[PDB]
Amino acid sequence: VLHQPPAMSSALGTTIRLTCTLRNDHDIGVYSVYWYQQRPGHPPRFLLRYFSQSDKSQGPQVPPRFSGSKDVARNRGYLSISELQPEDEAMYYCAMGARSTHVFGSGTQLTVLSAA
Repeated sequence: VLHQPPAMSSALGTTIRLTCTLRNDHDIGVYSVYWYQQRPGHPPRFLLRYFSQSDKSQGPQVPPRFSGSKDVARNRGYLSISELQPEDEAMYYCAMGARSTHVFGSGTQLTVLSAA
């Protein structure tokens, strides 16, 4: 139901956009997209919930360089991370539903490269 690419890489200081793709006889225009970061040996950490530019919630202490968006026509939810830092290297999960249920995507492993 939720596709995420297995792995993405980007260099220090850049901006990357992770995609979470509602496949696809459901409408992303009616769901909040939840995003979580997970580092090995640690629990998931809530980053942000994104429904629209006027209906979103940033997680506690998550800097604004983590931001949500959507492409509704493509059934996609996005997590953008600007000014990538070495500690952003982690697993990123999207999730949908409010529970009731919370279905997770398979997660994108993000590698932050020392050099582009």
